[PDB]
Amino acid sequence: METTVLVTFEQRLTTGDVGKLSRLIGAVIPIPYRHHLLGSSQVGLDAVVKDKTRDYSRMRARMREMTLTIMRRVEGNQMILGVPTHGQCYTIRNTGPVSWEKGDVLTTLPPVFSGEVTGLVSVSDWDLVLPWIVPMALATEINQRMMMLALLSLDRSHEEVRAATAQLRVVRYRDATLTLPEITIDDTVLIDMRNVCISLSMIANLSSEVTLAYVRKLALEDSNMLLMKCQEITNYNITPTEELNKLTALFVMIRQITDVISEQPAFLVCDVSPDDKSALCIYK
Amino acid sequence: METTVLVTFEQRLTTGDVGKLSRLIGAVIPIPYRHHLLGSSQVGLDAVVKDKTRDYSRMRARMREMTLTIMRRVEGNQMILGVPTHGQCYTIRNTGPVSWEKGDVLTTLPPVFSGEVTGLVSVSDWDLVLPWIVPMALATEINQRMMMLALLSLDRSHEEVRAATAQLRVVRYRDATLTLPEITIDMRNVCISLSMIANLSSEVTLAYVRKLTEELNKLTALFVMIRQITDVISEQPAFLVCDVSPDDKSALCIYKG
Amino acid sequence: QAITARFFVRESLGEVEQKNLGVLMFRLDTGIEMPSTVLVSLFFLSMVAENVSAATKNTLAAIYGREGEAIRTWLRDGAWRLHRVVHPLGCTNSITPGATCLITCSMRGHSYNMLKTEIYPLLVPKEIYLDLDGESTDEIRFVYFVITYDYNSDRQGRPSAFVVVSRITHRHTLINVLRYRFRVSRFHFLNNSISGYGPSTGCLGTLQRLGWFCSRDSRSGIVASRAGQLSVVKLEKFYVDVGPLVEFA
Amino acid sequence: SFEAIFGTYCNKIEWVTFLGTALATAAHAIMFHDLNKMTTGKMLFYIQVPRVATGAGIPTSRQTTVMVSKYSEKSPITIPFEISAACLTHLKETFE
Amino acid sequence: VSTNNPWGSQRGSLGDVIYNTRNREKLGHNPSFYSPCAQFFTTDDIINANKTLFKTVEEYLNRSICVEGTNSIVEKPCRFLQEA
Amino acid sequence: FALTVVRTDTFETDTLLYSTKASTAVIINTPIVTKEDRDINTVFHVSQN
Repeated sequence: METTVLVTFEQRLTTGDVGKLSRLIGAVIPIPYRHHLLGSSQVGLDAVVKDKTRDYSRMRARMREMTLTIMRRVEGNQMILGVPTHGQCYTIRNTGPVSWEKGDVLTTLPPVFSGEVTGLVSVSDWDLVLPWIVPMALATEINQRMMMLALLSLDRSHEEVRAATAQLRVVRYRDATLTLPEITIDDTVLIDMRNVCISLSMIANLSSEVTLAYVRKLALEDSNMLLMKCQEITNYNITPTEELNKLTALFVMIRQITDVISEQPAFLVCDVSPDDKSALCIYK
Repeated sequence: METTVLVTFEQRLTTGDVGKLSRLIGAVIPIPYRHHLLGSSQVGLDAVVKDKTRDYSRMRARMREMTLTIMRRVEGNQMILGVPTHGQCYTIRNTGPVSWEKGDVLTTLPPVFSGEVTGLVSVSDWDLVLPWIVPMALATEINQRMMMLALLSLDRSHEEVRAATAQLRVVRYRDATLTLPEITIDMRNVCISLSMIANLSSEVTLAYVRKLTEELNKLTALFVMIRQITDVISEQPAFLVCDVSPDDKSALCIYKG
Repeated sequence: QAITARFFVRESLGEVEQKNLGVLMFRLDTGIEMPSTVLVSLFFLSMVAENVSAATKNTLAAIYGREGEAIRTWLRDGAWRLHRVVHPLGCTNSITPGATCLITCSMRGHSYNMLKTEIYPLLVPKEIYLDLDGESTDEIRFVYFVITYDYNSDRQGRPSAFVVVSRITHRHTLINVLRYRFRVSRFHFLNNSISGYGPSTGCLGTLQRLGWFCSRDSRSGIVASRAGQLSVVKLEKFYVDVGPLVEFA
Repeated sequence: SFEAIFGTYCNKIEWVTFLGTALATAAHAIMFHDLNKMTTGKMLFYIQVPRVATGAGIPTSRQTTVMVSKYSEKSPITIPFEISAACLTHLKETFE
Repeated sequence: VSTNNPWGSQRGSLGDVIYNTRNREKLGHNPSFYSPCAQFFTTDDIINANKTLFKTVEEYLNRSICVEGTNSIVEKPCRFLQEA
Repeated sequence: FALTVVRTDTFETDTLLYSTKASTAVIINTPIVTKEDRDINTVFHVSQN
């Protein structure tokens, strides 16, 4: 479609604002249309961070339907959002509150959801809140706990669900403590949780009896620190080709059930600056 | 034209090693990081095959997390490694045993000395073992046969699944075949994860079928194993050949991720 | 800037394409050891996909299913389809009216006649194309190739395939909008999935990116050759980007 | 007319020469035009050894000249340089 | 004196296996939780430091230029196996 | 029990670096300018080996 976006703010930027645009001009914006020229109300997903129902499920789904840019060029009021051509190296400043674990896939974070911060400045009641770039494992965890803390509610009491979210909705990681968004009991969670149930009911048969009894007869052999918690939580066949088809189908089920809680890969980082503020990044 | 990272050698260079490198001008190189420094200790899958406790899943995950690079030239003790960029047309080399056909999707795996050992320019406890550069579905099937070796390998005590592992044991592709190593703690923890998925799939969703903190504990110990087993499947194919040079020394490719 | 590759195509597979350029070509190391390495037309995999109704299926099988029912559909129809065996590479350049067909298939870019006078459209046949479309589209609709089985009898029963064109770029939202209308396939898919206790099946569907195209100049149409007419859909400025084989179930 | 006065400051970065530094007396600078032909980082040193001319019965066995090879050590200086061509077009213009 | 404690004599102890990375990775551990006695209760950074140090000293004295044996200045007494 | 407890501390160290006169000779490439296709920020990669 389009690779170099010109964006005009129709609102008012001052001396402090043209100073503060420089740091955001490191950062990243999703565009709704991928035009050369787009309105600043559309630029960014801040238009629907004020969805009043306010579900991270739909923040997630709309950034899945979005496409990222890289901000550039504080000249006048105009914004050069270079739509990054896939597989090229670009500098990206951080607003995600982590040092990004240099050497990993850095990924899109929809609305932080630990407080509603104003991203750039509040002019004309509009801020520029960008997706925060947190790594792939942290994003997979942050959607994992999203599904988990509503998975408990189908078969357990909702007060016990609240008391267990009181632990497990604060994510424990170095400089990465976040509070999950008072987890949305929703049809959006339902339509994929039912497919999680489908995949687990299918691995209930794609499971070989060898694959059942591997831990159960390795614990009879020796010990491992996984294997103790795995103890807690004639007889066999000689058809390895059908077991290969079992493993193929099982791999499809586990990759499907992982991509349930595993969102899109994004920036693969070339060089993080030594103050950990700017990252040369490839592979959108 | 592109990004270019230099290697300095601690070794006093052998002219035969320089000749083998000048044969391997077109090769591909495993590298941890695109800092412009590279030491010989950093360069190579020597950095993978040094802990003989460790096995093929972490071999593959190290080759995922570590930078895939193309050999360009050698200048005395320094080595020029041009880091490829997605979309450009590059000459690379077939160091693996598998032959290459045109158009094929091309994929990094670590090499295995189980029956098909192929050493290199090694001097002073460092080899330049280059990864097998192998087709995509073949790479996935190598890993599938490895995980079923680590699953079925416990029942060596029975003749039946002993015969099933010996029946597996072997991966055959076009015009180039190879054996496969026996796992009787990377693949062990991999199949600990697989066996937890297999056990708990008949254990955790039975009251979800009828509708569609204990449960969080169980599904946590399910899903983190699910993540750790999914991360070592998606093969991230490095190249995509336009034309193969005959006798399968080299191939002009386009680079992917 | 585009990358193209001269390929061995049999002179008994160079047709159609040679009449009217623009097709997908898949490669495969198949079961017979003497002709193992074969490249494949999109019309040639249409006679393997069940979604092409048997009249149109045997119509293009009457075009060049002579080669199909020689060895090849006995390796695709007869020997059961995997998505592994076939891999998409793009749209043909270099028509090649030579002795042996050497068709220079593109890898990435807008498939073009040389000299920039003619743009090669992608001819996606009708029954594999239309039925998985999303909304009304504007200028950068993306093409995805999805093989979708349905479990009937022989641990898979029947192979079938689709060419889904959608603006929805993302993987998981795209597989969820597949799961919208593929509830039937996952019914009988669950049925033989719970039939296989020890034996196995192999899962439902496999998605991959193929590129994007002009999509407002998109229209359907028809070609005609030996063995008659063939109603297809013409995708004009078809950018090519073969994505990863991403399976769902 | 103006109301508010405006005094600011834009300092000039101090030009530092490598070859004029105290670092330069560790170095021996030699610049090329191109480096394409003479690429191989072999550098020989034909080193003379002074003869001790005492009457110890033996002289030095030769007037010995030892050629010790050394390997070079390359390093690129790759720095980005952005100039606004939307104002460099006014260097193109320079009209009246 | 030979040793200071017979657990510090041999393997199978609280340092020589439990602060060792082999039985530590049997027991599971962490990326960033660095143990300051692990650098000596592993034999790995003993043997690698000794081999790099011995070959770099031998190539200092083959000359009587060499680098990559200078890496012990970062981990300097902890590649000297001395407990700084 | 006695215990020996070990402390990895870390030192921001300033170092001396002495050389001789002609210790290392440098050869400097011509400052080659690298120009790419025209995008709005027309960067030059100016480089010398």
